[PDB]
Amino acid sequence: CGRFAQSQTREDYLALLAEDIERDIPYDPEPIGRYNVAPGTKVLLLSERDEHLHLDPVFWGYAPGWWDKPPLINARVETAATSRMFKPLWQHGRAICFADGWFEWKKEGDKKQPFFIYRADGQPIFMAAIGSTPFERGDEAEGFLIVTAAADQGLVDIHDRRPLVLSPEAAREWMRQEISGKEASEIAASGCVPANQFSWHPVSRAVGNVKNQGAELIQPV
DNA sequence: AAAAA
Repeated sequence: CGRFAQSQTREDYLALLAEDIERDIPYDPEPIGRYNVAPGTKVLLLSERDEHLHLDPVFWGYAPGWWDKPPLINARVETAATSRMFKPLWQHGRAICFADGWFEWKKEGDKKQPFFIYRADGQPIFMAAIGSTPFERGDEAEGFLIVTAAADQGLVDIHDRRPLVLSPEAAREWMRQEISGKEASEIAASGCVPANQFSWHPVSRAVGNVKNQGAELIQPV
């Protein structure tokens, strides 16, 4: 899940999670309009602080000063709560990245075919994220990562990993500051949306190039 | 201290 789509209005996503009284997010009717969201860009990221939901543009990627590699973009759910690197983000930096769906490339010989993956019921997805707070500082090295899970049932046909997607109710509980890291692991386990709830279809190979941003990139070929 | 083109 190193690319996804985040194209609808803020309200299209937020309406499933919280009413205005729970937000500290200015109203904006403009569609976010991103059909091809890539690592290293800032991405609108949802989190909870001061008992309200906030939406900040956060660097997709995580590379601390002692990190000598390209920034990581994913954290494995099997070990993130335990990892020396990720445990602090699991404790303090939980967030939600909402999206329309995500892209994965199925390797077929030496060729790669992209797929777009989305909820069969038409709802947006709420991907579990962890990252470096305070999110609102706009850091360009220590941002957020998307938590991954082992691909299950049908998704294994495309790729061996998938984003950890939470139900709207679990997404809300995941973001709460007053729940512990062990509570968050319970929420991740019980709130995970199973693979049977997703559909997918091949898309244009044009999505490979981050310059391309058209609505057609999520349409079937 | 780990996991897209």
